[PDB]
Amino acid sequence: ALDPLSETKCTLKSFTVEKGIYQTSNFRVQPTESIVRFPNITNLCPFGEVFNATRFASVYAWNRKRISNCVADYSVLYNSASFSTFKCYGVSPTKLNDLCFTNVYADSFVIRGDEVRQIAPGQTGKIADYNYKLPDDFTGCVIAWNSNNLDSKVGGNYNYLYRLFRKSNLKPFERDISTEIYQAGSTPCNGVEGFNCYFPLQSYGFQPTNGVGYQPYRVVVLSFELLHAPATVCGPKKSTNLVKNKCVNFNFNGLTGTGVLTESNKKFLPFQQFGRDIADTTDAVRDPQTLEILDITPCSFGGVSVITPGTNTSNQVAVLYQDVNCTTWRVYSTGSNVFQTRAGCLIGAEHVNNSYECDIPIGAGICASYQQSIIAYTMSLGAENSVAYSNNSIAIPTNFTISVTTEIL
Amino acid sequence: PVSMTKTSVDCTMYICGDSTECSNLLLQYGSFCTQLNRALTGIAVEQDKNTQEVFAQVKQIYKTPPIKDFGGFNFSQILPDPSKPSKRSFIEDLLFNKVTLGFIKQYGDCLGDDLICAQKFNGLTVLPPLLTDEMIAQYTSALLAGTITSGWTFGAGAALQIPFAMQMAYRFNGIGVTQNVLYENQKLIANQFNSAIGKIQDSLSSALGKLQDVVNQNAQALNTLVKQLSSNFGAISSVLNDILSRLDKVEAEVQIDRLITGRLQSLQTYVTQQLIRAAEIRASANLAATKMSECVLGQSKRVDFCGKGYHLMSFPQSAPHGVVFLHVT
Amino acid sequence: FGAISSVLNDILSRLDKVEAEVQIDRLITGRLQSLQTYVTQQLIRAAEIRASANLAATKMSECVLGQSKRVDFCGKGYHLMSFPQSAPHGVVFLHVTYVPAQEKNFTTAPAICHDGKAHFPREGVFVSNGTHWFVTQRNFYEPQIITTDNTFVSGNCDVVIGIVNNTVYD
Amino acid sequence: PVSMTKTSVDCTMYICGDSTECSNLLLQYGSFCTQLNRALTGIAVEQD
Ligand SMILES: CCCCC/C=C\C/C=C\CCCCCCCC(=O)O
Ligand SMILES: *[C@@H]1O[C@H](CO)[C@@H](O)[C@H](O)[C@H]1NC(C)=O
Ligand SMILES: *[C@@H]1O[C@H](CO)[C@@H](O)[C@H](O)[C@H]1NC(C)=O
Ligand SMILES: *[C@@H]1O[C@H](CO)[C@@H](O)[C@H](O)[C@H]1NC(C)=O
Ligand SMILES: *[C@@H]1O[C@H](CO)[C@@H](O)[C@H](O)[C@H]1NC(C)=O
Repeated sequence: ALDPLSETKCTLKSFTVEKGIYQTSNFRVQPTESIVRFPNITNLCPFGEVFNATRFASVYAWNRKRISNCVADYSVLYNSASFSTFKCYGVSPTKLNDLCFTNVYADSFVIRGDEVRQIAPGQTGKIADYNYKLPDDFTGCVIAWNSNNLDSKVGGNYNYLYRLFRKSNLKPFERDISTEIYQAGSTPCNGVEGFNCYFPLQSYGFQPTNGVGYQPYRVVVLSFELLHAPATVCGPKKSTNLVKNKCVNFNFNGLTGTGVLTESNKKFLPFQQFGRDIADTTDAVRDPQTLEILDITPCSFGGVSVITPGTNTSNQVAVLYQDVNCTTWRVYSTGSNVFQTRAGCLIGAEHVNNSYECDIPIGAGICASYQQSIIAYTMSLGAENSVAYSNNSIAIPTNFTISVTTEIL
Repeated sequence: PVSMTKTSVDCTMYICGDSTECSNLLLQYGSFCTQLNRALTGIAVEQDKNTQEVFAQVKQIYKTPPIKDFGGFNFSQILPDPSKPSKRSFIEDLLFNKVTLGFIKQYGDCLGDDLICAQKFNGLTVLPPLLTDEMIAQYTSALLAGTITSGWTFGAGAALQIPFAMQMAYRFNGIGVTQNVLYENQKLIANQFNSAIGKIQDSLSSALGKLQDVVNQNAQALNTLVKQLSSNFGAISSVLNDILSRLDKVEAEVQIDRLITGRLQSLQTYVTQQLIRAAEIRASANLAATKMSECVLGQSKRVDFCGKGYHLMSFPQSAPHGVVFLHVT
Repeated sequence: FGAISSVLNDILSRLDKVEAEVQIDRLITGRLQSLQTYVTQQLIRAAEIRASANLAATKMSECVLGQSKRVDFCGKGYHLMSFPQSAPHGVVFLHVTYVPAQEKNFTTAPAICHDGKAHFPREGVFVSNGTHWFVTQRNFYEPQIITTDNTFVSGNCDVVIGIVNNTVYD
Repeated sequence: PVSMTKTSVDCTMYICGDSTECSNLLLQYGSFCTQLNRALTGIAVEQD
């Protein structure tokens, strides 16, 4: 990465380079600064009303709650809360601080310890078949912690119920709160419980002297989406100003990238935050503070080529920028010689008004050579002869030559 | 057809974009990009050799005379007119304006906003040819003037002038007809020739299909390459920045490797098909050079090679990415 | 190819049967791909070589075992003969050709009128040094005397453009 | 020889059979089947 010649020598894997012209990587431009744009929010999320509550719900009638317009700084849980199980599925935990979440729902219930392994996408069992089921395409997090000091009573607490004896298996995020008599045999239950007709709900005991597997556990399931919509709920990152017409690193509501930001003529419907192109890349974005549409454009663009007379004679080179009209910015350096061919700006070569044959082709009728300096010139097709052609004159030979040539195949 | 389009690919910009993680992950493979570009470079070098082998037979640039005292034959529609910047012919112009479509495209123009900008923003480059259209036209005019002032002599040494009707007499003798026929029906023969050239012009002022097929094929290939970037290849997303924004270093490497593999495969397929097409183009160009040497610089006795009928002469004209032969029989 | 190592023995020395199969499969896939690419490019090159060899055989049959009238096929000029020589992975043809060297200018006419009849050469051209008229062959100045054996008559002298008056002999 | 045999391929029936899961999983790739069949169609047209 010192110069284009060294780029070439690394490409070929040799310290020596032969006469010619070589294509190199394209013209790159590196970002100057970094931009972050999140919404304007002040409230902190209700971590206490959710985690530090008074009574939870039963797994058969599990509770669900919406969360919106809040900052998700969870380090406030470190002083009080100690979780036994925490698992996130469509996201890594080391990234929860630099994202913004879209449709956040919290589900809450109480179960027995040995059943906690059942809160997962597959995991058949009593809890997953009849009480609570997660989908296969789940994006969110599961959290569980012991509560034997609150939900346990000496004589036994009998206020937490689970459903046994269902006819079929539940579907994802479905709830059944029916109290009907379950027919095990073929006898036709007339709404009474005899010997094959069961009440389908049962209770836990939850005594404090029980074993760690028969002790109560409080469970919270958080569900959300990422990077397709306004994303009201956000993290604790701090925002900056807007910078335009400059290559920057940016984070827009959790979406990171690199490029130049400009003003656009597009118009988004209120249920839109991002815009994609044919290749599914993000080309437009709405600002979460000003609400104006910005276009995104890359920074690296344009081909580059190197012209070399050979390292056994010189280390002088010329450089050709194919998409520049220097008559003068996007270049690795300026100098004393600039030509502006039809194949790009040529830097490092002297232009002469003569015409020779082609030694090193460049293009559009331009060739190069080494004289000592490097010269560029329009090449020659040959000489002029101007046959005579009178209407009564003829030329005829008076001698001959025997020629011998070679052809190799 | 005589030539196709030259192309180069920056593989890092196509596969990884402006991401440094993908860039460092891609160094493992490494050799395959160098391989691909070696192949494409070979193709590009072969194209100019094709053009040169067809159009640059003679190295004396013969100028045409200002009298035009031929035996009633009129080559005004095939010879140049010193009036346009394209110092070329009537029929050559008609051909030029019948095929759609190297040059410069600045960043300021593509900034914000076609298909070419999208190609360029992903490392797909089209290179200009070495010989310009003006040079090819010069070559063609030199060949015409040689044929018209000297006959089949400028192809075996130095040009020896001879009157035109005296040359048509030789070319008649060559098909099995005496000279008296020519010298006795000269006027009729010249009028027939002129009306036939006029019919050619009138039918072209209203079939160039293969020269168009070539262009269309190339464009299709490059745009297919661009569109194949919306594929996931068995991964959670097709965008690297989503992956990198919701996943860490260890969990993201899996998906990034999947994407790398797939996009490498795509480029490989592109290069393979280009290799297979360049061979067709090479065969056609070799045939065209054989035809320029045997049908223009001489007189052929092969059947249905230089036309349909008993061959008398031929004239060349240039066309975008090819050549048009006018056979007189 | 997206694996912890490129050496199978490292993998097999630090990983078991179940955890090593993943990485070994990755390596297998990649190396198979490499071989495929090699074979494909060889297939594409063999075709070029075949075309060149067919051309060389055509040239040995048409330029060595005979005499060609095709232009710029067996050399540059008017073909006389050819000789083959062998070379590593190929053949070298030595083409022997005829070239005209020294040109001189003359005056022409398509026919000649003697007694109200037009005469044509039947093997050459009529030329004049300025006073006398000779008949000649085209690729070598060897002038002769215009007679009735090296000419043939066709019609009268009223239709030929460029005809000339002179004397034909016997 | 003057001609060879013409062929067509339905890629879904080869890769996925009569399975709907594989069918829906295969929509991601998508372009490559169209590409293959374009090529084979060219061959078949060239034979005649
Ligand atoms: C007597 C054994 C017969 C086994 C028959 C063969 C295969 C059946 C396989 C597994 C059945 C046992 C599952 C036990 C777990 C119950 C579900 C749960 O509570 O998590
Ligand atoms: C949660 O409530 C407990 C019970 O009093 C208390 O000890 C703890 O400080 C609370 N956590 C918070 C949010 O401070
Ligand atoms: C660059 O811009 C100049 C305007 O001064 C224009 O005349 C020239 O044609 C452009 N260069 C090319 C070859 O595109
Ligand atoms: C050639 O044709 C054009 C137009 O028909 C015109 O120059 C003229 O008729 C011809 N040239 C002559 C007669 O000198
Ligand atoms: C034939 O005549 C032309 C016209 O003057 C002359 O220039 C040319 O040299 C002559 N050719 C030879 C072989 O002398």
